[PDB]
Amino acid sequence: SSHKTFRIKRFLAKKQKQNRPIPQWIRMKTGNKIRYNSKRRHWRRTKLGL
Amino acid sequence: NEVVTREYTINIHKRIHGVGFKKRAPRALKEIRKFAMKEMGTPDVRIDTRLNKAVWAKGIRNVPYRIRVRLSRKRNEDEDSPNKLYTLVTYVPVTTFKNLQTVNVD
Amino acid sequence: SMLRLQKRLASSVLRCGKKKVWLDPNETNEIANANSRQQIRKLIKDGLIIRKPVTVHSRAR
Amino acid sequence: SELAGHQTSAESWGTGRAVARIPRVRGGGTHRSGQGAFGNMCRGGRMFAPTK
Amino acid sequence: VRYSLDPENPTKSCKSRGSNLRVHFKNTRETAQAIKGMHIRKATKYLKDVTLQKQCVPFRRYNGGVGRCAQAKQWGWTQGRWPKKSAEFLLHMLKNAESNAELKGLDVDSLVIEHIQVNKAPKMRRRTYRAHGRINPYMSSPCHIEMILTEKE
Amino acid sequence: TKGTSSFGKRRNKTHTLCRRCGSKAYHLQKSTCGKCGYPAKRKRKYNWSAKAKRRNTTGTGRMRHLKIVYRRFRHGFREGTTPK
Amino acid sequence: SWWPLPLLLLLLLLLGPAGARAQEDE
RNA sequence: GUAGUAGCAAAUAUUCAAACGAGAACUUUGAAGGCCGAAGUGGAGAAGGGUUCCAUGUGAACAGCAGUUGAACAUGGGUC
Ligand SMILES: O=C(c1ccc(-n2nnc3cccnc32)cc1)N(c1ncccc1Cl)[C@@H]1CCCNC1
Ligand SMILES: [Mg+2]
Ligand SMILES: [Mg+2]
Ligand SMILES: [Mg+2]
Ligand SMILES: [Mg+2]
Ligand SMILES: [Mg+2]
Ligand SMILES: [Mg+2]
Ligand SMILES: [Mg+2]
Ligand SMILES: [Mg+2]
Ligand SMILES: [Mg+2]
Ligand SMILES: [Mg+2]
Ligand SMILES: [Mg+2]
Ligand SMILES: [Mg+2]
Ligand SMILES: [Mg+2]
Ligand SMILES: [Mg+2]
Ligand SMILES: [Mg+2]
Ligand SMILES: [Mg+2]
Ligand SMILES: [Mg+2]
Ligand SMILES: [Mg+2]
Ligand SMILES: [Zn+2]
Repeated sequence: SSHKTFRIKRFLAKKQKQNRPIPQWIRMKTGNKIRYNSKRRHWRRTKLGL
Repeated sequence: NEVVTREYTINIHKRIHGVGFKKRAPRALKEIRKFAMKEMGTPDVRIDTRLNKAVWAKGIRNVPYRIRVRLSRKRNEDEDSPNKLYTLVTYVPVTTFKNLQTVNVD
Repeated sequence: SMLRLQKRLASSVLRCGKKKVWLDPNETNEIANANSRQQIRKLIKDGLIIRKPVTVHSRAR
Repeated sequence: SELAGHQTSAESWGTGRAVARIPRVRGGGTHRSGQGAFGNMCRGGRMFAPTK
Repeated sequence: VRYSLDPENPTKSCKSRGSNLRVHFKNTRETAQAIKGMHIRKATKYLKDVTLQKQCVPFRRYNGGVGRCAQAKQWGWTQGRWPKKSAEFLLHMLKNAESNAELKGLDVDSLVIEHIQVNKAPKMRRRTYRAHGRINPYMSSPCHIEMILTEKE
Repeated sequence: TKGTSSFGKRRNKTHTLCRRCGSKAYHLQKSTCGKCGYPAKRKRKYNWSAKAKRRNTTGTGRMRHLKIVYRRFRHGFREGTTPK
Repeated sequence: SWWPLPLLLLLLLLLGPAGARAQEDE
């Protein structure tokens, strides 16, 4: 919305934190069956919508 | 082996007949590739950008009726085509098309 | 072999539109060597990218 | 069982659609929405006379 | 791996295989029967011509709505078509099968194609948009390819 | 035009992030919250939606202080330190 | 290496019924 | 099964050559032929979208053909 308030920029800050893939060393641990990030979000398809 | 060079006039007014207006002038160049392929035997035909400007200089639906072209046959190298030979069509100007005929010119 | 960066970047430097700003496809790698406005401002002032002056719309008719 | 054989909430569509008259859960998006709700013969339905 | 019809002179026959390759199944089946039994010199030479549209591939079992063509008179049939991408990938496996014939040390120009199987793969799913806001699926049909090549003794 | 070509007119947000439960439910045009009732004193829960109690009663947060009250009760709220 | 994309939940929606209502027999 | 079937038909349009590349009807440049024609297919914002902006890299997905491309994926930047 291109000029905004600070509560939204804290909310939007955390959603870009979430939005990065899986490193290749957690995948090779012991006690693991995670293959990818299922909470991955792409902005064309799935909005967060606050 | 053969490196000949001939000079042709091609009656475009009959080789385009009934091709629609927005499709007219590309078939002029499809036909010259069909013309240059057959006249020399070789398949590979590269026409000059000078030849392109001469066809297209009156729009896509008003092509000049006959074009004195020049057919040259050359050859390709340097990790080459599977062909040995190809064609380089170039545009030689002449005003009027009477008494001219297909004269093999070095 | 991808000059879309140098396409846009001259237009901000010449302060004119994108549709015009061109000559020399022959020195392709000579342009693609460059990646900055400093770099491309040398390349304007020695003759790889020219202004291509304005299409004519005479009022003589 | 005692409860929560059907925690869910559903009503049935009825006539004008070709499905059936089992209750169908209400909503969309989550792909259980539209499926068969409580009863015997459904996935995640309660059992027949839930044992007491 | 395992093949249908593991061969009967197995040291004197080289083999090749393909799995999960994005083409159409029904097109790749009919071109396999055109291949089957042809010498590998002619197997090279036939599949150049399908991509050049000079020589057809008859559609024998999956025939629904294929138009007639001129070149099915080589096959005793009416309906032919000229699949590029079936021929592109099926010419690929023959060079891979040539490559295995090189390593084992055969006489690679006595090789006929004994057995060639093409069978459907786990199909990948996409979606497109019909009227009234109803999704209908829109899915691939890749196929697995096997082949056995046996010398004509 | 009852449907699609009047959904393009959806532009202003009514519900907004509130500060007590924080669930995009704060009706700006009234200044109240539909989930936990912000300007009121008391946390909105009712007995007709059992799952809503299940979504926001205790046990689902951390209980980051109320846990160690249960830990201290195992010894009866000691106030000394240790032996050496 | 990347997880397979799409395959999102549907969400079928209501559509017109009984074709073109038109005129009932009477 | 229907099935390699319907179908990929709204708004005038492509062409020739050249480079990189396993690989070019679409990517890039260059020339021609064009249309939006100043109530614009242009230049900038409010709302809303939230990294989409920029750069580089790959070509299994995805882009309803293809791709050597991208508002894709991966990495790194930028909002005084
Ligand atoms: O599009 C439709 C339309 C036509 C037929 C169906 N039906 N009926 N039973 C059906 C079963 C399967 C598929 N379709 C079906 C649905 C809609 N229209 C329409 N026509 C006449 C009456 C009502 C309507 Cl809504 C609009 C109206 C205005 C002009 N433009 C077209
Ligand atoms: Mg949202
Ligand atoms: Mg209940
Ligand atoms: Mg159950
Ligand atoms: Mg047909
Ligand atoms: Mg559609
Ligand atoms: Mg819709
Ligand atoms: Mg209206
Ligand atoms: Mg207060
Ligand atoms: Mg068809
Ligand atoms: Mg038809
Ligand atoms: Mg080239
Ligand atoms: Mg190349
Ligand atoms: Mg007009
Ligand atoms: Mg505008
Ligand atoms: Mg960009
Ligand atoms: Mg690359
Ligand atoms: Mg595609
Ligand atoms: Mg991304
Ligand atoms: Zn609240």
